[PDB]
Amino acid sequence: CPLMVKVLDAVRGSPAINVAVHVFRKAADDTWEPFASGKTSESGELHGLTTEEEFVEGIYKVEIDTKSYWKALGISPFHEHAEVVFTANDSGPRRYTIAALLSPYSYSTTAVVTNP
Amino acid sequence: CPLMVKVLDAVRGSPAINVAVHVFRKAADDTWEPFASGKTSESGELHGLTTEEEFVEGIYKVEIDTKSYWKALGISPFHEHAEVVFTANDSGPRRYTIAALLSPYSYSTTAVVTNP
Amino acid sequence: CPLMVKVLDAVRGSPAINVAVHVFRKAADDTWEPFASGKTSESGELHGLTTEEEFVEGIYKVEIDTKSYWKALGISPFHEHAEVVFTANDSGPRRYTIAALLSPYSYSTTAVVTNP
Amino acid sequence: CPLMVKVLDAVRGSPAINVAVHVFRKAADDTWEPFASGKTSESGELHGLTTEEEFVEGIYKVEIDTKSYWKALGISPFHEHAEVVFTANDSGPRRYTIAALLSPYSYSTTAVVTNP
Ligand SMILES: C[C@@H](CON=C1c2ccccc2-c2ccccc21)C(=O)O
Ligand SMILES: C[C@@H](CON=C1c2ccccc2-c2ccccc21)C(=O)O
Repeated sequence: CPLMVKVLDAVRGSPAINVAVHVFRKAADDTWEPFASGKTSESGELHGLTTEEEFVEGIYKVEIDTKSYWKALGISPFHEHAEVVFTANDSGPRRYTIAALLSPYSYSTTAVVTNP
Repeated sequence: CPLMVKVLDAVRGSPAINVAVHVFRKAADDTWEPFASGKTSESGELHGLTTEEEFVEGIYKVEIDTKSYWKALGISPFHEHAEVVFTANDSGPRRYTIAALLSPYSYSTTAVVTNP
Repeated sequence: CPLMVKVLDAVRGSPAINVAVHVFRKAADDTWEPFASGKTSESGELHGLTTEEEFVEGIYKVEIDTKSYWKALGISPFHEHAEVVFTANDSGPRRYTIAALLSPYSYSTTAVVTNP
Repeated sequence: CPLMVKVLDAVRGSPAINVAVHVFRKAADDTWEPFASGKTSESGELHGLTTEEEFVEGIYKVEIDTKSYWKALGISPFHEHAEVVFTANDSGPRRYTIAALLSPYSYSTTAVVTNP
């Protein structure tokens, strides 16, 4: 599993559950092509987005649908999404964990990158 | 006046100076239209992006060009840029300050929405 | 002038107003001696804590009383307070701005060290 | 395991390994008594600090020795430590994960609290 997304709620001190996540990959014509998507689990994590084989070098965007998450909790947040844009595997395969920490008017995102 | 961007460097404990910032507005066909841009000052701030007249309700994206900032410092970064996407709302406070705190493998962004 | 504290609320996207802040200096017997204190202003800032003359090299602690802030808002918090401990250094820039970004179950703190 | 500490390096996008961690518990006379200590593993995590039985209600302080971590990497950071102070188990036993994200002039800390 070369790509994992983990989402935390800084208001409740909990995983952010059932958060929609969309991954895109930049095409040769510089447009964003759909790559993978899913929803975070009870642990706030989304596994199984891609495989080593599919996850080639490129520029990827992970869009985390934070607005819908907050609205379902009765909160009107500032951001539409949290977006994480990065070049992947440009020095060979790596394992990426994209973590996002959410508040209604602020988010943090951190990448933990390991060499298999 | 209605939109300010402030950028800080968490590695050096300093304003992030000479960071390119691009603002876009979402068009009717869901594309991103260039709206305003500039570079952060010696205080890490970018003022004068827009006017009350022009900054109407709609969806905006602020891209902060973090990769070029870290590359200039000789520090290997993760993200292509930091991306802040939000809906401007006339019902709320009149000033939007988008603050970004930068590290090579992590960034946070906070919206401070106030009435001058 | 040499020490400022700025506090922001990540839930409301606002300055954190009326937050108690206590500054201590480490004594020779390793105890914490009260040094200065105040409450954040309507801009979330606390100025005038100390003077260049008094702010000599040594170890300082800034405690930000976050629990009482969240309790006033009716929001259940995790931390008793946010605590920032550092050594003041004459070799470096002359102004220390301690910034704290607050959520109920998370806080960050950043030092911006500059020359006015 | 009711208490876990996890530490990440925001400069390298990696676990923070071999970081010293000291836990204290406030005594009846309002002094900080040593409670547990250890060092983070290769995964940046510290497990086994305490047991359900020992980890009674109280006010706890987790001190993470971040300065020594950065200095060993050749960096002179701002903070002496990252300190996390919280009341634990005051509504019955909980499981606490204390996470800290480190940069030379900034740190974040987040608590994830679960009901067993
Ligand atoms: C000018 C803005 C504040 O900008 N937001 C900041 C801000 C936001 C997130 C993390 C740190 C900071 C910070 C540090 C020093 C000075 C300002 C800020 C306001 O007061 O509304
Ligand atoms: C990528 C990380 C996964 O955990 N990352 C966390 C993580 C990352 C950024 C901010 C907070 C957290 C956090 C809080 C509680 C438990 C875990 C985390 C790893 O295992 O190395």
